[PDB]
Amino acid sequence: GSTRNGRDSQAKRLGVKRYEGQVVRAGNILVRQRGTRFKPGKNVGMGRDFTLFALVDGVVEFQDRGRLGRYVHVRPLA
Amino acid sequence: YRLKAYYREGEKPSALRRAGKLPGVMYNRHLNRKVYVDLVEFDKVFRQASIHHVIVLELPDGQSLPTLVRQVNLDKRRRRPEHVDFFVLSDEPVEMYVPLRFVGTPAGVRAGGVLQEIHRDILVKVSPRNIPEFIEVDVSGLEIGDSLHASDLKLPPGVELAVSPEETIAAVVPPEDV
Amino acid sequence: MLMPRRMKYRKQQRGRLKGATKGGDYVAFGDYGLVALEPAWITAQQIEAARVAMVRHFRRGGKIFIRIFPDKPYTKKPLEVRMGKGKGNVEGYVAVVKPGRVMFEVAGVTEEQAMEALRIAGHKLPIKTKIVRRDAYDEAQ
Amino acid sequence: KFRVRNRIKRTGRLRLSVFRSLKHIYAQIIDDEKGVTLVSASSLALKLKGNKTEVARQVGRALAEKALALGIKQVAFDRGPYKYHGRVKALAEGAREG
RNA sequence: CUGACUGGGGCCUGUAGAGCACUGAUAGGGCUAGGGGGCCCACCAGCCUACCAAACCCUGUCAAACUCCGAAGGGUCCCAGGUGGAGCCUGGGAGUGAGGGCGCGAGCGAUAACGUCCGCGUCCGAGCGCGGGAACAACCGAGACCGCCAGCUAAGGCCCCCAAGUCUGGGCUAAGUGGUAAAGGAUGUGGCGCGGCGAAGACAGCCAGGAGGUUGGCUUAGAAGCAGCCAUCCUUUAAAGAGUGCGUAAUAGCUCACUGGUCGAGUGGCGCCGCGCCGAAAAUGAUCGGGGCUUAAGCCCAGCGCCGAAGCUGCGGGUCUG
RNA sequence: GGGCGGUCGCCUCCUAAAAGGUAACGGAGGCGCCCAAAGGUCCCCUCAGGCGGGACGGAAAUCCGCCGGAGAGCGCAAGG
RNA sequence: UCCCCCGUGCCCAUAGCGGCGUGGAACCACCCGUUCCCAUUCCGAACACGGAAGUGAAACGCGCCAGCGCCGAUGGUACUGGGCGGGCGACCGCCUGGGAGAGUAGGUCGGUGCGGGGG
Ligand SMILES: [Mg+2]
Ligand SMILES: [Mg+2]
Ligand SMILES: [Mg+2]
Ligand SMILES: [Mg+2]
Ligand SMILES: [Mg+2]
Ligand SMILES: [Mg+2]
Ligand SMILES: [Mg+2]
Ligand SMILES: [Mg+2]
Ligand SMILES: [Mg+2]
Ligand SMILES: [Mg+2]
Ligand SMILES: [Mg+2]
Ligand SMILES: [Mg+2]
Ligand SMILES: [Mg+2]
Ligand SMILES: [Mg+2]
Ligand SMILES: [Mg+2]
Ligand SMILES: [Mg+2]
Ligand SMILES: [Mg+2]
Ligand SMILES: [Mg+2]
Ligand SMILES: [Mg+2]
Ligand SMILES: [Mg+2]
Ligand SMILES: [Mg+2]
Ligand SMILES: [Mg+2]
Ligand SMILES: [Mg+2]
Ligand SMILES: [Mg+2]
Ligand SMILES: [Mg+2]
Ligand SMILES: [Mg+2]
Ligand SMILES: [Mg+2]
Ligand SMILES: [Mg+2]
Ligand SMILES: [Mg+2]
Ligand SMILES: [Mg+2]
Repeated sequence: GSTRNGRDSQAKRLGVKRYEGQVVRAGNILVRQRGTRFKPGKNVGMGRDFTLFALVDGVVEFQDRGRLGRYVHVRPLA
Repeated sequence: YRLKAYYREGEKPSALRRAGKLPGVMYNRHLNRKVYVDLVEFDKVFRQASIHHVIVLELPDGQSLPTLVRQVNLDKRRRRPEHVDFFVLSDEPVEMYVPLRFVGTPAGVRAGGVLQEIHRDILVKVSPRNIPEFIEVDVSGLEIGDSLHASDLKLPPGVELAVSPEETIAAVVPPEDV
Repeated sequence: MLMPRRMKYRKQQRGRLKGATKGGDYVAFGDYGLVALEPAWITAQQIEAARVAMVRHFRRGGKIFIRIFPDKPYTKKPLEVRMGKGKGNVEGYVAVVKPGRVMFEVAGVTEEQAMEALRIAGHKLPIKTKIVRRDAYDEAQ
Repeated sequence: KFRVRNRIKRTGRLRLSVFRSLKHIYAQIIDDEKGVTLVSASSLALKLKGNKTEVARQVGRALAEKALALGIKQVAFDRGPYKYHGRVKALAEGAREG
């Protein structure tokens, strides 16, 4: 007659942290993702927990186009 | 048959459908022209003039359009039509759903079922000249166990047959005993 | 009564009752239909009480059609119990219905007998349920 | 539907493509995400020698001197359908160095 | 000049909605791995299953923990507007960490609570200062610096307490509905559309031979139209069934569905729609604030005015900031 | 309301209102570990099922061919 | 300044699936062997090597077929920021913008780069 189950985990708080059209530095996390919802393009590196970040600085761009997954492209400025 | 038409130029029409003037649109290959028809004329002819009959539509340009219905959107807690999609037929074997029916003793009338699966006789495409008004299906002896239709004896006179399937057709169900 | 034999989870929520119909206005099975007009719930006791009131009314012919299925567990706490301490027990599965949805559809019953039978089963439900016949208002092209 | 796809990684952005047919071979050098073939050296387009595995030395010197003639050094090497065995086209000029 | 907010461009989501292709449940119909099994046969040499039923395909569905789909919105970044008790950085100084109401999106509850707990916003708290709602913090308007025997308005009203129309029109309600709530019911009225009939005479009326095979057939006593069965008739006629309700144990009988006239110009079934009636019985004295109100002093669509705050302007005076 | 009962930390899904967060004695479940390979690099292959068969074989052991684009598997509950 | 074929791409099922053609002078594939460099929990099937006497059957390209699959228009609501009201409640109505998912018409069995071979 008691409460069977009333606990819940603390949120790890994932999500897209840098959208496109944003000037970034070398090292900014583009997206905190649980699984690899985004695939690395140019100048994009993954880590341990599928987190991809920028290798250089510039204006970032998404969706080169599909059929393999969503793309992240850190494009440098010239 | 013999229904009037008008024009629409991107109006309000939720405010126009208060006096029994529901909107519409007709086409055969192009010219998606927005019209509105009258509700007691369209409803009164639409009492018996079903999908099989070619409802013709007088237009202020002087043309008589051989149309039919594509869908009647039910008002869904009011039981009314919002918008009816007309379909002009052209020189093309267009698609038709003909409400055929059943005549005869169903299953030996005392030991009879229901024969409720009408389902609008799934599809028959036709030229505009060989289009029918009524095709008859008999139910000569079809008692409870055997003798089902199975669309094998579904050869209509002429044009055309059912295209892909032969599976949806009426059958005999047992009654509700106490 | 009747109940779903398998579920993913036992208890679930209530929600709201808005929306028009989400399907279920065209009859497509029988020649008549008992269509609802007010949003409420349909218990399995309301299903049984309306289903018995057909087969006991008309006999030897006419198949009855039901197009309602209870998948929502009505959750009620026991009597003289304070608030909290989890949800209550499950007593009977209810069925959410929307206005303008056709619930009961008679088959093989005539006009003056189907109006009467749907009139008898109309009083077994807490909803204003009017009666519609077979019209040309199908979804065919 | 056989494919190995060692051409999918592309960390180095400049590769030398190799195709080995059962008659002879031919090779290209592609620039990635642009779609422009810079230089190539093809057997039976220059018809160097009959034996198919003796091609790799002369097309290695030929594609090497045409690569240095076009002024590209930092290149790479694909292994899409084929093992690094048999023909090698080994070179000592250009940054492939294998 | 970056800020709240807004405009022009991208990016993101998986909620509302919708859907079954995925995860499960499912109302039927067809096909039938097979199984109590087999009509029962040298067992495979079957046959229909009115026996059950796997899996598959259609007509149909449901989902916070399902998404092939998928907005309105929100967030973020670039440019522009935005000089505002706007923002940004540092330091000093408190208070708060019992909240509550309302509308929406929700959970628990019982789709109960002026009930509990979140989010989006407002208000009270801290504006119990003001006007309306009779009185009342969160329902509406409005953000009170002070003063004037000045106007215009917001919400709400214009029969009197109570300041302003017994205003001008078109209908509606006979219940004090207004001024207390549901399922259901009823020639209550007013409006729209369909059908039949009709002055080759229509409805309710008053008179009529209101019938012959035929008590059709063991119907278990009894089946004459009338407890309940078959497969449902025909012919005599200027109109009549295997009968509309009684009445009989069954009879008999009374009324008929169907129709002939001397009459008389309209007559029934409906499907919506506005306001109504019953359902509606609690405990000190009753009432919509009260008196009263019926071509209204209620209800629906309008129009011209007026009353109406501490709101705004007319004027004077003080303070604070630039 | 307190006591009795249940819970005290971490993870997964929903509630949770399409950025992030978000409560209840709200619903459904797991954990206090394990792998010298169940790690790194390099090189080969594509799964689970269904159909047609087999010599045993439950309708699942092992083998062949076709269909099968991810319904399998990824140490462990759930999600990606 | 063009057609055919081979590599390598970008569009992300309008590119595939299934059926019907067609091609080897020219590439490519098939084939004949394994003798060595190589390999197989086993085998030259797949990697590797000599070839190349025979072939386009299979696979591979091009062309056709809309049903199989996919994409999918104008209206019309569902829904909803925002504002205004109704119902005792469950929940609805109007205006202003925005605007789906199914379904219907229809479309398709490809479009477009770079470098080579032959005419
Ligand atoms: Mg493949
Ligand atoms: Mg590989
Ligand atoms: Mg290979
Ligand atoms: Mg600015
Ligand atoms: Mg900003
Ligand atoms: Mg904006
Ligand atoms: Mg959802
Ligand atoms: Mg939903
Ligand atoms: Mg947007
Ligand atoms: Mg401030
Ligand atoms: Mg505290
Ligand atoms: Mg607190
Ligand atoms: Mg709170
Ligand atoms: Mg409270
Ligand atoms: Mg409440
Ligand atoms: Mg305040
Ligand atoms: Mg007070
Ligand atoms: Mg007041
Ligand atoms: Mg106040
Ligand atoms: Mg002030
Ligand atoms: Mg005034
Ligand atoms: Mg006065
Ligand atoms: Mg009342
Ligand atoms: Mg008047
Ligand atoms: Mg002021
Ligand atoms: Mg002044
Ligand atoms: Mg979220
Ligand atoms: Mg949100
Ligand atoms: Mg590993
Ligand atoms: Mg209720």
